[PDB]
Amino acid sequence: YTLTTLDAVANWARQGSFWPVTFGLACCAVEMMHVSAPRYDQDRLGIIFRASPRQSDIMIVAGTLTNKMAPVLRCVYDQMPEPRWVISMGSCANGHFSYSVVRGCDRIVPVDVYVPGCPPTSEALMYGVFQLQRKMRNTKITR
Amino acid sequence: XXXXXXXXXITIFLAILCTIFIISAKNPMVSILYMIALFVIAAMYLYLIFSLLYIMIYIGAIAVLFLFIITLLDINSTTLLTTIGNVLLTNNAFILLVLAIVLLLGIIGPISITMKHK
Amino acid sequence: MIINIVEILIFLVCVLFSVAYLTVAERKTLAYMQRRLGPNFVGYYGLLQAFADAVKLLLKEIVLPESNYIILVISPLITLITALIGWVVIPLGPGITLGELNLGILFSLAIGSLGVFGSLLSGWSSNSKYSLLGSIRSTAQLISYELILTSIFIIIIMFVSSLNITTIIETQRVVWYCIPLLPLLLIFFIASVAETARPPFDLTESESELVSPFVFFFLAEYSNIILISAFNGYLLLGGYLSFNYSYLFNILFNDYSYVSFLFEGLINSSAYAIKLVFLMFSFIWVRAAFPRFTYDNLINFCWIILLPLLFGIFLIIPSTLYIFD
Amino acid sequence: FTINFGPQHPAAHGVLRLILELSGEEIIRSDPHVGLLLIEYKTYMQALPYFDRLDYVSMMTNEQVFSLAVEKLLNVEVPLRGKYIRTMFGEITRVLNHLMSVCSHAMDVGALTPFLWGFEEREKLMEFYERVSGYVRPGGVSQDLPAGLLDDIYMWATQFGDRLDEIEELLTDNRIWKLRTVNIGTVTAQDALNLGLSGPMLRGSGIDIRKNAPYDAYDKVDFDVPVGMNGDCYDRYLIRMAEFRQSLRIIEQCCNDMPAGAVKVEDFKINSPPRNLMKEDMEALIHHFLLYTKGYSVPPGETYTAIEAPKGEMGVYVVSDGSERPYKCKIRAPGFAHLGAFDHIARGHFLPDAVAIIGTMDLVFGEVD
Amino acid sequence: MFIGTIILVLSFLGFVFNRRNIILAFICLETMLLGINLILLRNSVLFDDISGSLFAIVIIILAGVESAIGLSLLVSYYR
Amino acid sequence: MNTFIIFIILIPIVGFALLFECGLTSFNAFNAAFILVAILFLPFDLEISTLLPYVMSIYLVSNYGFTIVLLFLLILIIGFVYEINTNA
Ligand code: SF4
Ligand code: SF4
Ligand code: SF4
Repeated sequence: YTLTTLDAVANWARQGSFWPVTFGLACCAVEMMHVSAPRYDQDRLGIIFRASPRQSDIMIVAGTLTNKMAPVLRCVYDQMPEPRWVISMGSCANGHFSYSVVRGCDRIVPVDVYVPGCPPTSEALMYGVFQLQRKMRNTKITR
Repeated sequence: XXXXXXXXXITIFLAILCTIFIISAKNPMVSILYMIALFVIAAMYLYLIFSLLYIMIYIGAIAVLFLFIITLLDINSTTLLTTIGNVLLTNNAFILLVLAIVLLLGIIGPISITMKHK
Repeated sequence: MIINIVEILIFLVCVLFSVAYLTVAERKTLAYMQRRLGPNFVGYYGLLQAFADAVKLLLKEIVLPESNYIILVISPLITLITALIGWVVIPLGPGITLGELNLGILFSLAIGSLGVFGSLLSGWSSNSKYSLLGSIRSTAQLISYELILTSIFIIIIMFVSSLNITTIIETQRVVWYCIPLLPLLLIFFIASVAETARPPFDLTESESELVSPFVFFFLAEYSNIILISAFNGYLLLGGYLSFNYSYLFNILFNDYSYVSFLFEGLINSSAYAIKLVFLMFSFIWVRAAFPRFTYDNLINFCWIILLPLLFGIFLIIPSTLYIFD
Repeated sequence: FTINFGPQHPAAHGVLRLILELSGEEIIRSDPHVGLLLIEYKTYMQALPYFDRLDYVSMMTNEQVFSLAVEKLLNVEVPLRGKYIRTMFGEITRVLNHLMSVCSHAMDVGALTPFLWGFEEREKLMEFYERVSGYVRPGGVSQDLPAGLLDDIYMWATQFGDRLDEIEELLTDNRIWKLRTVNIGTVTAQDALNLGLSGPMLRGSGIDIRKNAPYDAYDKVDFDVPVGMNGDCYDRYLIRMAEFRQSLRIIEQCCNDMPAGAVKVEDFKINSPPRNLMKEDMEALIHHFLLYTKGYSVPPGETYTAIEAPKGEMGVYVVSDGSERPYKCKIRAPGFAHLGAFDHIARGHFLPDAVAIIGTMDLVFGEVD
Repeated sequence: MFIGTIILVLSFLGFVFNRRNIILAFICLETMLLGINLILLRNSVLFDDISGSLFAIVIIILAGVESAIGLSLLVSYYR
Repeated sequence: MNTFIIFIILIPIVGFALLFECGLTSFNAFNAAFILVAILFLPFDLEISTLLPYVMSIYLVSNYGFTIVLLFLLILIIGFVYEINTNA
């Protein structure tokens, strides 16, 4: 084929222009606020996807998750377009165990990249963003 | 030469089709859009200044109002360029004064029809 | 007609590129005010952000699951045509753009009414749900300030006469901008940010009830910014009009006849770019230092204060022209 | 006509599903519902780091009220330098909470520049959060302050205050921001007392747990009376902006002792502080490991010690049966008084007005529960 | 001339084929006003110089008043 | 054969044109004195648009008759706002 580059030209443009949705729930929401502030102002730039979520492709679940919040998270992914990617920020979403709070967000929405921490720092979420950027580039290999 | 300019009688062929489309159109939403299109067809005929005079008032205000009322009120069921000012401001100055008078009623009328003030 | 088809293309290419690039320019200038930095990673210089954003939405997905799915796609097309047809009547010299129409001023006013018409077709789709009555509030705000621009238009024609944009620029030669209209210039700038979508007034129309065509809506939006910005320029600011009295001195020193060395057409365009870019810049720090209005406060600012004020200005403009003639 | 004000992301992030019955041309009929979001099961020491995760921004001040509530139940609480590291840090985390609240208001109310200017200064406070902690404990504090803590405060103390007058000069001197905030906010004083409001939520009109009956070391340091003319959102913001300057004027007047003094709490039990000589002083290892394994018991009795934090009245109802961990722990928070006061106050305004209410009212999803 | 007359005809027939609608009649009356103007403007150009075009602007003002009046009437109705 | 050709910007636009619901409660307002603002735009827009030909035809006429029209319209904006205002 030789010109296999056209499949990656769209990918390099996708990872640098991607618009993430702020699903701010609790503590991780403001660590993400510090991220989307003077830190992720170069290639992130995406927000406002509540009005949609037909617009924006990357879903960042940042914060805690209640047993009653389950139909809302499921619907956001359903209202999202076909090239949808998911990022799980925070211990509450990753795995905090309660009877009023669900054990994991994986039961609701399948996640591509998981970001650990309580709360994960400005550098912690940013790295998780670059790992998902690498997954969009079709380079997902076992480390 | 210029066969398309001679066959520009297509305006009557388009107007008869456009007006028969305003009646046939189910829901007023399509009928107003077709009224705008019919006025744009008439504007294209005024190329054969009044085109731009019509687009600014008829399409610009009248048609905008026609769409503003249907979306809100549910209702439903199934040397100088042509001047003009030389006569209206000097000779027909009486009509100019009365045209301001007809415009008094134009804004005062709805104010005494849909008010309910205390 | 190869001479005319190449002439339009180079103008359209530069206009569309300038419209797209402003999305990066606004992003970087707002960043400097907020103490942060604009785009850096994209391209090489950080200037390829606009193209990358456009290409991202070209792949995307369909919005098929409908309420006349032809009418919902009709609105972003109608906003694009009015924006581009608006540009064909904005010259900068004797006849820079072919739309040297014998009634140029009205062409801009005929379009400024269609940008309102297309707006109520946008949020119209999908019943009364998701505020159709909220989308109609934006179009009612639109018609209010549309009257202000037309009232300012007639004010400029009251001073210079003739419906030609080229003749409007030619008369303003003595005073650069229309100087006896400095508060009216700020009023037309306040109406410029009000008519088009800039946070003060864009927030009222796009931020309220839970709030492919995205590359269009934002293109026509940014087109409407520069369109009304340059549009303000020929009415007031005075494009082409660079150096005064010291213009003829510099030109006649080393040119002899005129030659194919047409510097005239270059200096003027560079002056007009500065005229609109300074207004475009003014359109950017108003995003930064300004809060938000309420719908009822919008109409109260226009219909109650702005409209009877302008009524007085054009009422005295022929009476003050009656004495000196 | 009824609408659900943002299923998520209403003002900043929220989450709140506010069923506002928006009657003809927006008049508002409030029906909040929401109130979404172990302290008993976990031990007395285990409950403390789990407690601060209510109000994320004022987490250190959220820790302070619970630490004082356990102190009152224990009836043993006298640190000196360990008490100095509470008034300073309590008025540092106060800057943090007041930043988020004012910025969340400004974010939706156009002005995006003060919103980012707020988070920019916050990064300078992160050094005071990471280098010291990694914090407020019932027996004092988690650990000792570093050498580069008191030696470099002037880098923040002088550079901040002038930047506070850049956010203030951008909001208070306005037409757009001023006319709205003056009109909105139905602070009817008597009904506002009946609704159980607190802090900048009730002292806006001119009505304080921080003063008069003060909590540890706050007693000696100077505090000015925040005036507040009218009962509206503009005065509410002015009080928060006056509290901003108040939170800075204290630090300079509280800059005393700090390096070398009282570590945490003096005895064998209630968090052992040897660190270096814990191997030589091994007779306290049976005590040290017991605080982590089983946990020390507390006397039975109903206690409630309300403390005014940056948001408002953060009160802990620590009730123990006699065991290591308390029987029931209740959190009477101002964020729960938000949803309680939303009706009647917002009832009689418009939809875009109903967003600016939250900014002054102060809302945190975690703190609500 | 022949265009405006045919527009007037179809609109007058469309008015008396309303199907209760009400909203259709307002659109029809506006197009009848447009039909009269086009035949007058054609006559104005055929005759030459401003006289007919003056009365054409007069109809444009009266039609605009007629539309604003008739639409406010619908608002008085449907309470 | 044609002049300027605006359709050459319309043709690429035509070419480009060709190429269960959850999360919220809905399905189910009359803003009263809001339609009147639009109803008032039509004559107010007419008022300024009708002035346009008189504005073009200056330095040939006497402005006293030209001023009279505007005075009648000033009495109107006064006859509206002082009577009922914008209706908050
Ligand atoms: S970090 Fe704290 S949270 Fe994780 S295991 Fe250690 S003790 Fe538990
Ligand atoms: S993970 Fe820890 S950090 Fe995020 S919300 Fe949960 S409690 Fe907060
Ligand atoms: S804990 Fe184990 S070793 Fe230590 S005192 Fe008891 S028995 Fe002796």
